[PDB]
Amino acid sequence: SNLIEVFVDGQSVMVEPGTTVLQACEKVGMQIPRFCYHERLSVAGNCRMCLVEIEKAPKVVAACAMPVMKGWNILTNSEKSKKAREGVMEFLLANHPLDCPICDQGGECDLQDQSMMFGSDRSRFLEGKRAVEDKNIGPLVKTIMTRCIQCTRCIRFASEIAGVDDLGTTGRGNDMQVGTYIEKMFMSELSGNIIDICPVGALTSKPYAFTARPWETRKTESIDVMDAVG
Amino acid sequence: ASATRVIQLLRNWASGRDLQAKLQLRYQEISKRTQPPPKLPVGPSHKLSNNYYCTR
Ligand code: SF4
Ligand code: SF4
Ligand code: FES
Ligand SMILES: [Mg+2]
Repeated sequence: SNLIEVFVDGQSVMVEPGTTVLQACEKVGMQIPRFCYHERLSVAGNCRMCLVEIEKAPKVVAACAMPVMKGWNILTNSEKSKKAREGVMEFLLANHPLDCPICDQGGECDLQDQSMMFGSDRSRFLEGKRAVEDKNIGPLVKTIMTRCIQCTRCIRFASEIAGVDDLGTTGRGNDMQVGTYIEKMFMSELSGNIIDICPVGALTSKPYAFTARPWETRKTESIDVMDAVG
Repeated sequence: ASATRVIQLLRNWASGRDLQAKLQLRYQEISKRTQPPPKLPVGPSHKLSNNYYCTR
């Protein structure tokens, strides 16, 4: 019908108009690295981890936000894509705190795993790190904002899914901080979900703190009975 | 060793070789049990540039 033909590493794919590069990549089983993109949230495009090279194009594009075009050949594993990933990971890790042994995210961290799979294995950052003050948003979500990478997933979830506009960014530049700018509890019937969407240990569960590691746990898939939603 | 020279001669005649030259027991030629600290060089991937992981 209206399907257009693109190429992922030379493999032809038929996609609907408006499909992004990331979704076209997903169709053939290739997952593009991401930090700010969530498939149930608005497209942000700020983390820049999803940069990929289009054949015969000099500038890499943000796969999460760029619609595909007819005849495009997406090169997911080229030198340009890998160098972009390494540079973005280096910038992400320059100011990140050395907190993994005391961070509850350790073992199920997207930052850790994508650094292992797409980043470099060492550092050349020879400066001091930034440190930001912590915020209190209630007894449910523990907050350690030095680990924040400014993906704005929590803000987008709060505005779009929960309907609460209490979260935002204050300042600018390297000093931009995610928070409420005042002492205010982010209290919602769906607030705890921002623990799951947060890719790092910036937001964690307070009742769960320090009790377990992800590789220890045994998972049982079952149903909730606290209401009739199931 | 502390053996008297007559016992040394008896040992060397019985074994057929000069035993005092190569003794089983080590006396003072081994290294000191306290050593200076090392320095331990780094390696070939410790450069500051031209060191992208995709090339290695
Ligand atoms: S958020 Fe991830 S990378 Fe950062 S300290 Fe915690 S486990 Fe380590
Ligand atoms: S707190 Fe977590 S989800 Fe929110 S912007 Fe920072 S890293 Fe992203
Ligand atoms: S995932 Fe595309 S810029 Fe963040
Ligand atoms: Mg988290």
